[PDB]
Amino acid sequence: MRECISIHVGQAGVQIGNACWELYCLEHGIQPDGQMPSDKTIGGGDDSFNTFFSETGAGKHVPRAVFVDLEPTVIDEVRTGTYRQLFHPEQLITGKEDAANNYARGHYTIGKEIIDLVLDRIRKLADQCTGLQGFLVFHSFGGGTGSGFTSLLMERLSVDYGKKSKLEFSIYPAPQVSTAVVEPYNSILTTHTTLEHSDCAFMVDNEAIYDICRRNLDIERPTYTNLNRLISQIVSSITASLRFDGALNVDLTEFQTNLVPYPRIHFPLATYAPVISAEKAYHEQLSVAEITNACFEPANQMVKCDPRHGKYMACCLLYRGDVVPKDVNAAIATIKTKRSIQFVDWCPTGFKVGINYQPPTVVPGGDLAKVQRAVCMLSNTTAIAEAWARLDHKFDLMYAKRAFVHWYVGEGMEEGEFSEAREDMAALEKDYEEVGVDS
Amino acid sequence: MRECISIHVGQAGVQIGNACWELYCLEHGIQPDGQMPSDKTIGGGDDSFNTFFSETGAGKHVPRAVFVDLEPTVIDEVRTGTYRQLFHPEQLITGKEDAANNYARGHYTIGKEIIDLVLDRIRKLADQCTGLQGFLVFHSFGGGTGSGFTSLLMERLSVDYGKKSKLEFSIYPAPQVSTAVVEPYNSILTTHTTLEHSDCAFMVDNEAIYDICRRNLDIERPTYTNLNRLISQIVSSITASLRFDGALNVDLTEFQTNLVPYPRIHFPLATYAPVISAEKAYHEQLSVAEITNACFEPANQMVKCDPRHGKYMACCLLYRGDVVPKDVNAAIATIKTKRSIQFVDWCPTGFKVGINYQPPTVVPGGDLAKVQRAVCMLSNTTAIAEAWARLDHKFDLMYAKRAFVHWYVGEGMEEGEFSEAREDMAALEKDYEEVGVDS
Amino acid sequence: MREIVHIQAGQCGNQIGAKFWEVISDEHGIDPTGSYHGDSDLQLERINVYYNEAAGNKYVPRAILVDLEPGTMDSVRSGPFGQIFRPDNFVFGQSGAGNNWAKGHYTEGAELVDSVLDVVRKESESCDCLQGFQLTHSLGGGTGSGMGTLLISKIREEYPDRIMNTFSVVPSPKVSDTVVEPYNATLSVHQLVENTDETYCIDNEALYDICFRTLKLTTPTYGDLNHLVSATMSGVTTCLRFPGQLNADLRKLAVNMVPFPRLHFFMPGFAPLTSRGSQQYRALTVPELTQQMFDAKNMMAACDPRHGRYLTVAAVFRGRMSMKEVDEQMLNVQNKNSSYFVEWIPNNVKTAVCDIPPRGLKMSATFIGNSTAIQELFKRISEQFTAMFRRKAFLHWYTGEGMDEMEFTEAESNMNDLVSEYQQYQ
Amino acid sequence: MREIVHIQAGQCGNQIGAKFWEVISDEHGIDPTGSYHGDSDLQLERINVYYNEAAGNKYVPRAILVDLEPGTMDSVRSGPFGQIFRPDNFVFGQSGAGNNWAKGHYTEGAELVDSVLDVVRKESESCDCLQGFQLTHSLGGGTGSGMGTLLISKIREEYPDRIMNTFSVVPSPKVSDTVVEPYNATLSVHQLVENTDETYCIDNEALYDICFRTLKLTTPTYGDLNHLVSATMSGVTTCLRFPGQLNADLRKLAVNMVPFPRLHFFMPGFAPLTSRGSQQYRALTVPELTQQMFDAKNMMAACDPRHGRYLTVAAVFRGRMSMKEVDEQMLNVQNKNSSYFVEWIPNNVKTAVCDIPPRGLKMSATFIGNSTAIQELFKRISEQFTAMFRRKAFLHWYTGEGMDEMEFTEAESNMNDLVSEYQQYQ
Amino acid sequence: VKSKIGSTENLK
Ligand SMILES: Nc1nc2c(ncn2[C@@H]2O[C@H](COP(=O)(O)OP(=O)(O)OP(=O)(O)O)[C@@H](O)[C@H]2O)c(=O)[nH]1
Ligand SMILES: Nc1nc2c(ncn2[C@@H]2O[C@H](COP(=O)(O)OP(=O)(O)OP(=O)(O)O)[C@@H](O)[C@H]2O)c(=O)[nH]1
Ligand SMILES: Nc1nc2c(ncn2[C@@H]2O[C@H](COP(=O)(O)OP(=O)(O)O)[C@@H](O)[C@H]2O)c(=O)[nH]1
Ligand SMILES: Nc1nc2c(ncn2[C@@H]2O[C@H](COP(=O)(O)OP(=O)(O)O)[C@@H](O)[C@H]2O)c(=O)[nH]1
Ligand SMILES: [Mg+2]
Ligand SMILES: [Mg+2]
Repeated sequence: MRECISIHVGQAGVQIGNACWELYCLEHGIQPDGQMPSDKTIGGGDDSFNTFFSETGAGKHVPRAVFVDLEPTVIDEVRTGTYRQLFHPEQLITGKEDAANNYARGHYTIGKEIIDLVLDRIRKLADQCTGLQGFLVFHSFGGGTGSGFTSLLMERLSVDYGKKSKLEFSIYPAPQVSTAVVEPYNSILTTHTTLEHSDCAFMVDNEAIYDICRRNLDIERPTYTNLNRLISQIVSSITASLRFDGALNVDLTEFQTNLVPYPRIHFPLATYAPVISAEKAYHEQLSVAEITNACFEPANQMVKCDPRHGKYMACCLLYRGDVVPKDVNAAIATIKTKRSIQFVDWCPTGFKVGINYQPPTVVPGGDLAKVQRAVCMLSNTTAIAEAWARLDHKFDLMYAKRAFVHWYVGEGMEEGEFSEAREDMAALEKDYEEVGVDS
Repeated sequence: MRECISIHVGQAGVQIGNACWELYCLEHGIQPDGQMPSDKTIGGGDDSFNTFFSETGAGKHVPRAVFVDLEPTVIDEVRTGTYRQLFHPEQLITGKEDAANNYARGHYTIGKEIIDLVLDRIRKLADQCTGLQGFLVFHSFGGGTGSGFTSLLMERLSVDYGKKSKLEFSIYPAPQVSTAVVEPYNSILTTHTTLEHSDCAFMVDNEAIYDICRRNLDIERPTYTNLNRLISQIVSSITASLRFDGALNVDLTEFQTNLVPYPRIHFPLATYAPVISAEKAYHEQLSVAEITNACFEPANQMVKCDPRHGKYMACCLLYRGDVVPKDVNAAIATIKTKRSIQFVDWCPTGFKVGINYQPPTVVPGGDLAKVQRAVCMLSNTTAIAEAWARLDHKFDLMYAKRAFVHWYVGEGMEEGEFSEAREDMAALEKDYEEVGVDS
Repeated sequence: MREIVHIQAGQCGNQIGAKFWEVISDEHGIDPTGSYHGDSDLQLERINVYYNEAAGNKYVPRAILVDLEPGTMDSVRSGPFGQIFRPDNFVFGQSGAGNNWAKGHYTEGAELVDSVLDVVRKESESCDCLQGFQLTHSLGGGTGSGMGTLLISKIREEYPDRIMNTFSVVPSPKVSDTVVEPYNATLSVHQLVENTDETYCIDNEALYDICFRTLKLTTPTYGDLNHLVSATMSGVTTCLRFPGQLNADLRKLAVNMVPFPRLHFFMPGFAPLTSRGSQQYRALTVPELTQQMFDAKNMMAACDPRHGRYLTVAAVFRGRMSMKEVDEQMLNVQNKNSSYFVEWIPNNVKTAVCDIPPRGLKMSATFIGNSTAIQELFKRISEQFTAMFRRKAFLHWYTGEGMDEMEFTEAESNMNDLVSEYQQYQ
Repeated sequence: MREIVHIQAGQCGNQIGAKFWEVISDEHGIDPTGSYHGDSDLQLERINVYYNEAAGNKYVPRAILVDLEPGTMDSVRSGPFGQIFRPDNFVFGQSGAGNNWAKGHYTEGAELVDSVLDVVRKESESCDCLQGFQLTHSLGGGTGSGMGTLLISKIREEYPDRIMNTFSVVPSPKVSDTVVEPYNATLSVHQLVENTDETYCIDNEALYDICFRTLKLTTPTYGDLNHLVSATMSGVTTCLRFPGQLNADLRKLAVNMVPFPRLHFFMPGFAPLTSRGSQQYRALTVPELTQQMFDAKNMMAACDPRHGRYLTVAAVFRGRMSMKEVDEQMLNVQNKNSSYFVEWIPNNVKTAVCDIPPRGLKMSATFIGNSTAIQELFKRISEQFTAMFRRKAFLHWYTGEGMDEMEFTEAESNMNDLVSEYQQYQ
Repeated sequence: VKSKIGSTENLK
């Protein structure tokens, strides 16, 4: 009835997709080979998981996902792993050479070789839908494929579909921790090119999740798997309203309607609570008010920034499980009372509420404790202007010397595109400065 | 309905807290792991012990306590001991280096590193309360953390909460017995800084409890555990009116109302009776009059001073167990008749009476005998002026030579703070001299 | 004789309508399968007001379900009493509203309104004498606000002389459940004030206050708020279904309640409401019903009636009562508290007494107050709308669907004119 | 006909009121569940004086519980007869009084008085003819003194012509139970002497003296002192509930007892009071009741009436008696002991005879004496207040809550003026 | 040194 297509671009996208699809199969009881042990009805019915899983053959559920990568390493990890029989063999699309953390490669040189194949696969998936709401694109800014090919695919999908919601789950470049030396270039170019072709891009940060795993989960040494599982919990909290009925449902279009005040400001920060280990779970009364208050703690934000340095323009609180709406009402009123949580004057109604019935599902061998309820906050705040200014300063420092510029110019990039992207980023910084002014 | 938060700062505070929470779990039947064998009602009810224990999970009671220390030794004794599963794992707050009996360290240098964490924990505890009456801060004067960090926390709590009662249980420096060489410095600085930020500070003394254990309990060689258990009995007698119903109830605010005549004189002396061993318990008729008279014996005061050298400004008698109020009336009249018990002329009504129904609970393996009734006296008398003058003389002797002053100056202390504290202590001595003058 | 067509649009509208049909089927003895298993002839004497008889001794609710997303309809169809509705009346699209008034009113609701109106006309043709329509919807969402206002306009054009009743859930004064509630609320009022006969203002804030302070409910879900709203809905049209000493149907209620064509926004109430513990300590008398009805803390709209003055008051009682006692209580209320009534209307309160109490009660009474204190709701909505519109916040989401700034300006002007009128008569 | 609203405030007030309602429910045959299981029609003939009938053959005490701390209310609700009160009448805050008149009168009592008065007005609206109110409280504490005086002021403003009775526990002359009793007592008298119609002075010292010397109780708890106070409370209003040869309700008692508007502070008493051992040795005759009533060692106020002179005397008898014997005993008392009565009032004693004795007794009689010897209490309180105020002892606890020194000076002046009047008429 | 509490401010 209502379908959603997930697109996983780059290594980060594919790994987060592995985590998300493990969590989906756990929540819906789908075996790793697509079979269902309680498969009483075959060939129809509801079975609300038709949003992400399509019924094929006789008693097999195939994810509505396209995995895209330019090198075969990660997709081959997928092709020979636990869920090799889950995905359609043609949904796992690979090139032959990586983008080498080069936006120019993944956008012009290499992305042009498989963009048509990816779009044809996406078209084949979309033709099997009757109520396709939108797409979910998982990627990272500071990467190669996940930046250049992500922007190219966003442009092509904006051309082909147009009015379908285009949501992104992006790994924002951390302010201190980093992987690539040329992350500012790729991040600025991606932001410039995919800005007007995206509806809502959810921001997460590896450094903030590191800090959350250290402080809250009591994990001194987490790997990328723990980060991927937490991001998967966030994704499941976002899509649970589609996959499960609740007291107050929120489809995907309501996110872009409620969280995006202006067409150029669509970067809401992800936040999840409660995130606690199993040891301290027995010593806390995880009430609605406690989790609602923990959602606004500066130490619990999934992006390394300080919300107290800015104002909230739009906030979305998605509750799950044993949640009473009166308690949500009271907790949000208490939040509005606090003077340390500043909202813009031009948004007197600042919250959007969603309440589901399905409690969070514990992944076997996971980190998070079994809780009765959880809240995922998607807040659009002006505090991300500081992160954008930091990225702009790094970009300026690297570009004033023309460092690494030849690596992009020799791949089909015209040098003026750097200047154009930088001017647009300055304009975006001015946008964020202007919306934060009370008048 | 009515909640009280206990704060245990420093080694003395944490050990007295261990004793007090053992006694609380014994009185309310709570198992060391927070479970209750008679847990018939889960998730609500009364169960009057909600004042100190919060219902979390399903059938687990967590103490409303924050343990603060700068070194991990004592808190690690707590974390691996009998009650490791009783406390919330985040309520046990530790630094990494001790204050080294230096007020300057624990107040400026080291206390600034965890004061925000302690205050955030206290805020999280206070937000779970609906009728929070006040705080109980356990510490010692002549220490490090328990002096500097105690004063810092008192200031911060006076700023944050303001109108909540702030009661202290402090180990007053003994006149002859001592542990640290620089106890006068820390004591004077603590008294100066926390004077205007405290509502009522209960005084106990290790030397007086030594003498009580020698004479009354017939214990020639008591350790710190016996002292901690006697102090825990005093604390339980103080909080029993909140934790149990009686013929005449006394909440925490009534103490500061009845015992503090002037804002700068809030040092009432603790006194407990009967304190007898099990051997001589069979040979005494522990009537109300006998215990009421024993409470005013100079040899039974928990502070090494002579009440006959001063006058009583306010007295509070808290009775427990098989207590008939007519007998309390008659015994207090007899006390008022005696000319050796002098009261100030400006306080014609000198007593405040509280009668509870719950008799004292015997700690298994304890020292005190099982009695049918007991009386805890909290008397504000001018006899403590002699102890303050003794501390002032020690401070002057040490400060005239500038001994140990560099140890504080090099830690952020300005040398003028010593002179300011000494001037304020002289003013306090003059206050005590003035209130004792009949006119 | 008189028959009603029920239309429920939106997620909130569908939930409230499902609870309403549960309550109505319980009142008339209709089990979840449509079979009649009552015990009184009065249950079948006037059952055709809400039920079409499908030959075979089964009754089908004359209800039409409207939504732009099939999820709420699936939940309604699968739940209890979900098998009682006619399968042809589940008229839904596939796109979804997205809490956008522009979308749900000009694109998706416009694509679906033709089928919805076909179903509406089919239901209207099967009646002997159409009394009017009832719309159950919320003013904060996209399907509710836009779709319901579109349907109201269409039906008012097709049926200009029928009773158009709407039971609108209005935005709350403390916590909004949608970031763009001011826009949708203003654009919906701009149509409601023009096309409806009477609108009942229901606010979830006041419902939570009732459930907590009065009913002493620790964990009230929407299953209880919707039950209160359904009790109100059933009490409104009780004179059309069961006999009584003094009857007052929808037309006469609208006549007595609306003095001027634009002032038709009411504050519903209900009594008695008691917790289970305090139930054994309260005697149930007509003075008790009267005292609990005219109570500011009992209003289902989050507007204190003590800040305004009553224009007209409806008090529909149910159960065996005395006309004299009810009239004496109404007169005592009017005399002792005369400062809350407009001086230019004598005998503000119009009463009605039905002989059949609600299920399980000895007697009850539904309060319908038309107070000038409702201007607080519109003032707050207009302030929020202006604050958001001066900066074009979320405005592109509505201008990209076919709207312009002129329409928002006209809606704001109409809202402010309604405010000015309500203040003029105070 | 006549109805009374009972208000109990404070810990002491709540304890005395719980015992009072136990005794009253025993007198009217109302079991702890509210059901009636009496054996005489007179028990139900005038039961509406204290009880509202909640339809269902259950009666609810017309009582309102007030406190600033929920502990005493929890103890009252959990104990015996705790299930008989209406759950809506437990009006309590969360802060607590702390034995501070300034706090309980200006901050916490001021925050709670609105809800308390809402409950009071709701209880008053349910009566046919409101006779008056009774306040049970103590003058030494914070909730009792401040909250009760605030409520008395509010109700006196709202109901200026109703009977305002207070049963105040006054500070003791030997042992105070609160260090700041003089301040609270003076600040409470400053309001009581201005707003109340009659105040009964009860002192725990005299109650202990009674329980020890007369009742020979080795271990008397408050369960016995409160029972004596409740016996007095029940004997005061026995003419409003049961028939008798000579009736005297609250209004006529206040008329006969208060000669001048400010001299309305009484010394209650009770007879017979005997131990179980001496019970078989005492003949119960009207002269014995008369002898035990006019006895200095039997006064419930710790003030020797032999140090003053009686202005007016009320003697409400209960049980089958002879008018002639009672009148002869009163006349003998007035004639033989004429030096203790004011010469400017002839026939000081006003009597009343009820036909129904208390539970278990053949007959009894309640003593209500308005003696000038009560000036000793006020002189002692004023001396202690001056001794504490000359040094500003505990004064910051009251000035930090909104009070000033001018208010203490005015309260002291009013206390001393009351003392001067009582001495003037002696 | 002077005292700080006003115990004698209104000794009247
Ligand atoms: N949270 C999270 N982040 C990841 C994960 N894997 C990679 N990243 C982030 O991705 C960023 C680098 O971009 P990649 O996705 O690895 O590069 P790519 O998309 O494969 O593009 P190429 O350069 O062509 O390989 C780093 O900053 C990482 O923090 C993951 O499993 N979880
Ligand atoms: N009654 C009692 N007193 C104690 C106990 N432990 C320590 N003290 C007293 O505490 C005083 C010293 O202060 P401490 O509390 O040990 O020092 P601290 O608070 O840990 O601060 P640091 O100097 O930084 O370690 C000594 O005079 C002891 O008499 C105890 O268990 N019971
Ligand atoms: N009384 C009641 N109100 C509801 C219910 N569901 C949602 N609401 C309210 O309606 C508003 C949401 O609008 P909604 O009708 O769900 O959006 P729509 O589907 O586009 O019409 C929120 O402010 C909710 O408080 C319900 O079941 N009962
Ligand atoms: N007769 C009687 N007197 C009491 C009782 N409880 C307390 N008192 C007296 O009342 C005084 C205490 O005041 P209290 O009412 O408890 O303080 P409050 O709660 O602030 O009003 C003391 O002097 C007690 O002697 C009781 O149950 N019966
Ligand atoms: Mg790669
Ligand atoms: Mg230490």
